[PDB]
Amino acid sequence: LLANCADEPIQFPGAIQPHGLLFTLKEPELTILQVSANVQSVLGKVPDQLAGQTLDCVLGAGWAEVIRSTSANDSLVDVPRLLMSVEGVEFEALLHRSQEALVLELEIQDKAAQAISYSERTGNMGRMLRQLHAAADLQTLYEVSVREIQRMTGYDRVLIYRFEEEGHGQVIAEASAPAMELFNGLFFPASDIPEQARELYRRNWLRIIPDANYTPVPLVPQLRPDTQQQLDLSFSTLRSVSPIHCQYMKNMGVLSSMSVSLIQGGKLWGLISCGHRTPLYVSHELRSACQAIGQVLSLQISAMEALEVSRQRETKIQTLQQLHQMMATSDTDVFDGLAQQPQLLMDLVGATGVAIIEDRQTHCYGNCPEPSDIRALHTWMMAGGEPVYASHHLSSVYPPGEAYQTLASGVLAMSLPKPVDNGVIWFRPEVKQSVQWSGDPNKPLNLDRLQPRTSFEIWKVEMTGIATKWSHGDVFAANDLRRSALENDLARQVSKEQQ
Amino acid sequence: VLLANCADEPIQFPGAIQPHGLLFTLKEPELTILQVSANVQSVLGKVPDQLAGQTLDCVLGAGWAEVIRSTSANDSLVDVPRLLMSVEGVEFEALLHRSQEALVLELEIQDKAAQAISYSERTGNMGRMLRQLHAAADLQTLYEVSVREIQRMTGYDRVLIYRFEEEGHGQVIAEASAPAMELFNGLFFPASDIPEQARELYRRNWLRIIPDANYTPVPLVPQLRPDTQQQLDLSFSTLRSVSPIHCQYMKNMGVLSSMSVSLIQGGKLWGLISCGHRTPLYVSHELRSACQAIGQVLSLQISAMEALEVSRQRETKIQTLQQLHQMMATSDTDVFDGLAQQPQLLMDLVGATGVAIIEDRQTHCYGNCPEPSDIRALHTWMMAGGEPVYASHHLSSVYPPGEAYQTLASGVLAMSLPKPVDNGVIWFRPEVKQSVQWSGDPNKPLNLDRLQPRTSFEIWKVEMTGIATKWSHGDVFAANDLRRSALENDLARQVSKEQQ
Ligand SMILES: *C/C=C1/C(=C/c2[nH]c(/C=C3[NH+]=C(/C=C4\NC(=O)C(C=C)=C4C)C(C)=C\3CCC(=O)O)c(CCC(=O)O)c2C)NC(=O)[C@H]1C
Ligand SMILES: *C/C=C1/C(=C/c2[nH]c(/C=C3[NH+]=C(/C=C4\NC(=O)C(C=C)=C4C)C(C)=C\3CCC(=O)O)c(CCC(=O)O)c2C)NC(=O)[C@H]1C
Repeated sequence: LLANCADEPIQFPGAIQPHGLLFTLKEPELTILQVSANVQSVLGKVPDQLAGQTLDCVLGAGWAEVIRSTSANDSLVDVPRLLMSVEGVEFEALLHRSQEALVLELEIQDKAAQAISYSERTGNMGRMLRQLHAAADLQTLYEVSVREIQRMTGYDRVLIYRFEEEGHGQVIAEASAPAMELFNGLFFPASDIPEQARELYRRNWLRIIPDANYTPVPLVPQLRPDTQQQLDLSFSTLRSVSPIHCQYMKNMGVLSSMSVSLIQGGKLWGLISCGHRTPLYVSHELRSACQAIGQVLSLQISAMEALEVSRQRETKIQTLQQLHQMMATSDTDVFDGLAQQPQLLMDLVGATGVAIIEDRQTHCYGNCPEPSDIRALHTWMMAGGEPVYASHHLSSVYPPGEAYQTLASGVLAMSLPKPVDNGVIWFRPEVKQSVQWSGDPNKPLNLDRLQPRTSFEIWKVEMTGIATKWSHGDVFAANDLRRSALENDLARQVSKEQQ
Repeated sequence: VLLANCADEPIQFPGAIQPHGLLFTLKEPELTILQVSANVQSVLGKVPDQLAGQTLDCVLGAGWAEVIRSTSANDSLVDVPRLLMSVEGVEFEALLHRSQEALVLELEIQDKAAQAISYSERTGNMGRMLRQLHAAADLQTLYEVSVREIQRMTGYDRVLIYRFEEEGHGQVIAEASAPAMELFNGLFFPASDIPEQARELYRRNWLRIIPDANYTPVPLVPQLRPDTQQQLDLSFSTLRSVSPIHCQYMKNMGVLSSMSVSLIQGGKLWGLISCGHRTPLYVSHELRSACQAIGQVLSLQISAMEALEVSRQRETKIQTLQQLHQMMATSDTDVFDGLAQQPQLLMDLVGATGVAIIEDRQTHCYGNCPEPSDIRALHTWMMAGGEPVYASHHLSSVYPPGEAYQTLASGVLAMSLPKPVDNGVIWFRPEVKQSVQWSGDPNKPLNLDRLQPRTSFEIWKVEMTGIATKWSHGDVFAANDLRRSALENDLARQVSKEQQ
């Protein structure tokens, strides 16, 4: 029943939001296949008679000719601005193709939207990129990015919601209006954004919901007279959203949303979420500018993540070189010579326990668990086959790890690729962390049709059995130590065979 | 030595500024004038000699001096907004920085043509430009759209993407030229065009503009600051006189205006977005900053797609690497012998036409292989460096005895296991005859007379021999992965042999 949250066909809602008009048409002659029901009020045209008719009937001859010229022999990926005044109401036109048919969306521009101009709100664009490149911290990047986005959009709340591996996400940047609830640092259940929503947003990197009280406007005819199926509004900005999400936004107290998908290597790294207490529409030009800001944000995040990884590598290079020098001139087994100086090995990874296993002898330094427990863990670790392994919560993946979770809640293990059972394990003790959640972690939904949770208060969750995160430099140091041990061990076996 | 004189001039201390602006180096607290450019005798009509030890209120007015004082007070001078002033009826754009405990303020003179140009329309397609940059799937597309946008905003006839090489010389990879204008696409340029001093300066200052090449430098009076009795360091000053040799070089090219943005990748001068105009024309500082931001985005996207290409090569070589690893694991012989069991797969792993496998006084050659003695001499030379892997596209350049077999093996990709036993795998690529294009005389960078830039700018063919096809990033990745697999398998075999 929880999994029902990821079963709705969001790609085929059969309706569009009332803030615009939709026209799915045949490509060559621009004959109308289906039209949204909103044309009974806007432009005053009956949607039933608008079947198998050219765009000239409703949109006028000149605008239809312009659309025909634009869509002819074009990939529809570099279409310029298209603003039309159709019976005195202004529309911004976007073109794409769903299934061998031309889908055209007319976003209705109100007087407030017309007053807003793309020049002044994007005048500080170059200064914003200069600040982005000049920022030396990720927090500075987030702060200036959400500040600029709030400046152009004008929304009360702007969030940077980064997703985790399991699905749930965390807010890391917050820019809120006065007397407005703060979600900085709060974790949210994965049910807020289902797998279907994430999959859709991996392709469409821009979504806007001006109002949460809107009544969806159905598409007539519902079935296309081409394949007798439902129109795929996957890349359509004029797509009705699930009513559960509207109720969720109402429960949060916001009535307008605007999200830009952040993509890093084809994965939904995070979302630039936005929130307004009152309905308000954002022009498509500003939305595209925010999308470009999001792509630049992802690029700079990747750049500084690589910078941090290289900084950790540089600060661990000296320790790695010292350990390599000790290993090369020990004349004993590689891990024995490594264990000759235990404190240096400890500070190489910053762990409080060292366990070195070499063919039925295990040596423990510092805060070390029971040797039998470490042996059982080690024989479990070789089953995966990975040369190195890092785990910040051993009890989560290793059920018998709860007994010694107070002593060893973080395990960083690395072993040489030889039949002899050998390896090096670093243990980090548990740190008691009160993770902050927005609402009930154990009650994501008010089971009644699914209903979003009404309560949005901060809950403390004392998450036990989790140690300090292993940094990228930590696993880099483990891998470099493994490589040095490989080289030195090969040298020793070759020399021993020679002599 | 005399050629090295190209990298000895003190460009950071020219002692003069270009006439298209005004310079004011001042004391920080009271904004008292330390030195002022000599151009104030014509602009604003002030004697530069009497303007010593005087506040900015004397020349710049009370309100503008107060604004500058407020801006420079308790500020890092890295986020200063626009500063436009109308000083005795002529407009200036003000830039602030600090050289040595003193406030350096540059007033770029904005002409009527510059005033007519607005930052809105020329940057209206900014978001579309970034969308095109991110949507481009090829480096050539990136270069094309980048130079197209930069030419659109700047209006210059020629725009070049000049990427530097390791040795200093660079190559143009993007070209956007006006009709009836000479093309430099694909041409190589000698390293003497941009000396080491210029590269070092541009590594810090990522924006340079020279509106005119016939300008007479305007000296700074007093020449020596009455603080340390030294010369003012105009390293980060846009109003800095350039070397006359560079002006003569630009005149020889036929251009009278230049505009370059430094491209930085990991703290290194990857390349320059060079520009060229046949007539003098000034570009406002706002458009120059926008072009600088475009250059930084260009570098970021270049790095992104370079990583993408490296990962694509890794992916397309993963299957071959896995097959070779499977063959290595179940051979029961020596690692390189089992590797040599299938020579064609090893060849197509790196796309080389010669394979040489060395294992303890036996060398096995497959395909186009040199003389075994030559390969042995090369191999004993290779272990001297100590690098686990080595890639060379021109062996004769670094290995003098490699000219004998340059027709057969001009590219060497070698990888060896870290053991006392002399073992290794070498891949040989044959020489490909390439006619490198140079702009002018490669053997005569300068017309030795003071150094004089070369007058001739015609295309010269240079048949560069002894150079094989470049080893790709995927090539060295495959070599390193093969080395790692050989390391793991060899350790397993020695451990098993010791056990039994
Ligand atoms: C089990 C079903 C539920 C549900 C489904 C659902 N939700 C969306 C859309 C979104 N939900 C979002 C979540 C947040 N908005 C915020 O402001 C914050 C944090 C402060 C969170 C975690 C977001 C960002 C979206 C995207 C839309 C937007 O607001 O821009 C969908 C997708 C609907 C569609 O695209 O048509 C679905 C199916 N959400 C729940 O919470 C439960 C009740
Ligand atoms: C041995 C001395 C010489 C000399 C010195 C020199 N040159 C510069 C400045 C530049 N030279 C550049 C070269 C090019 N411009 C182009 O258009 C092309 C290709 C089509 C090339 C290779 C460039 C780009 C610069 C930077 C300035 C600019 O044009 O934007 C300096 C630096 C002077 C200063 O910064 O004050 C110096 C010392 N150049 C020679 O060719 C010889 C004669």
